[PDB]
Amino acid sequence: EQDIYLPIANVARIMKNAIPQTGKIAKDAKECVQECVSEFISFITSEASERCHQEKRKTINGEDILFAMSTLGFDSYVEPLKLYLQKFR
Amino acid sequence: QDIYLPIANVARIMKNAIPQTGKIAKDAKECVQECVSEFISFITSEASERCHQEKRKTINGEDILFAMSTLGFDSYVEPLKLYLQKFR
Amino acid sequence: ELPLARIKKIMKLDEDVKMISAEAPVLFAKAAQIFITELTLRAWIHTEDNKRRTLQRNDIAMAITKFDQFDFLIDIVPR
Amino acid sequence: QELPLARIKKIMKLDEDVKMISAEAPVLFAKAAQIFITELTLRAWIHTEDNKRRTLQRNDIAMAITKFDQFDFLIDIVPR
Repeated sequence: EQDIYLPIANVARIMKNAIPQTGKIAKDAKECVQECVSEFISFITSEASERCHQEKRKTINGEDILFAMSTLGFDSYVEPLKLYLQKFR
Repeated sequence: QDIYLPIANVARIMKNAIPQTGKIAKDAKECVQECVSEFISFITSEASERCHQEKRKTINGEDILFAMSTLGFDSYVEPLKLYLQKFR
Repeated sequence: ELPLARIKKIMKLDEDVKMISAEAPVLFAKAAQIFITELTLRAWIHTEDNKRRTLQRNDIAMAITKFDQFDFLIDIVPR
Repeated sequence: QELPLARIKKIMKLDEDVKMISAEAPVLFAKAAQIFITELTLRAWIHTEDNKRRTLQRNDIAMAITKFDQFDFLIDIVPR
């Protein structure tokens, strides 16, 4: 399997929560976003694996993810992401 | 301070373990809910001991499975290990 | 079947516990499934002895007495 | 959870340089993916509302990708 994707139903419902209840979403549109999400994860992963691998570490940790986020233009995501981690700790 | 798994989740596992005509009293589900937390805390504290003695910091799979066999749940170790090989 | 975040919180009631691995809550989730299933089944034996259809707290306390595996639960479920 | 962590782990291991993963990494990615899905959908919906439509279309998502530098890495994923 090269390419794997999150289940279309999970992606679809998050999409439905991000628009008014009067909105409808085309089939192609969900699948498009489903593909983008896998690309987004692989994108961030590839930077984190580099930063991790270069501290001769073997496992990608939280810092490497958030570090990769800021590096690749998703620094605005880092602020909530740290909040998410607090609650489970 | 004392945490319990959701009573509905406990009830579902209990119901799959009984005949199709069987019912569970409110008393029984809540009782099992307490036992399950006690079971986790029980195994954990032995695992933390095994963990600390090898001057480890984080409790890993082996520390759990060692604690299982040490504390009388050796019958769990083989299924748990197979269960911790398909997801890996 | 069981939320791992809640299992993690139960683990960290132990004060000699503060950091946990990824695999510990997954082991405990399945272990908790087996434990709930075994304890319920073992208690159902007494439900059947009284030809009842409702599993009662009486049955679980009974099963705890008749298995050495549940010794740590004698002060948790008294009769 | 809202997104399966096990599936996120599989996407992570498409990279040759990843073969063991930490506990928090897939959890971070679950929330990040939810935020990302929300961000991309929201941006495409703004183009839908500006055109007084009620069906979000793939055309709209391709549009939102072009108009934000944050989505540059998605330029060859949805083409025109």
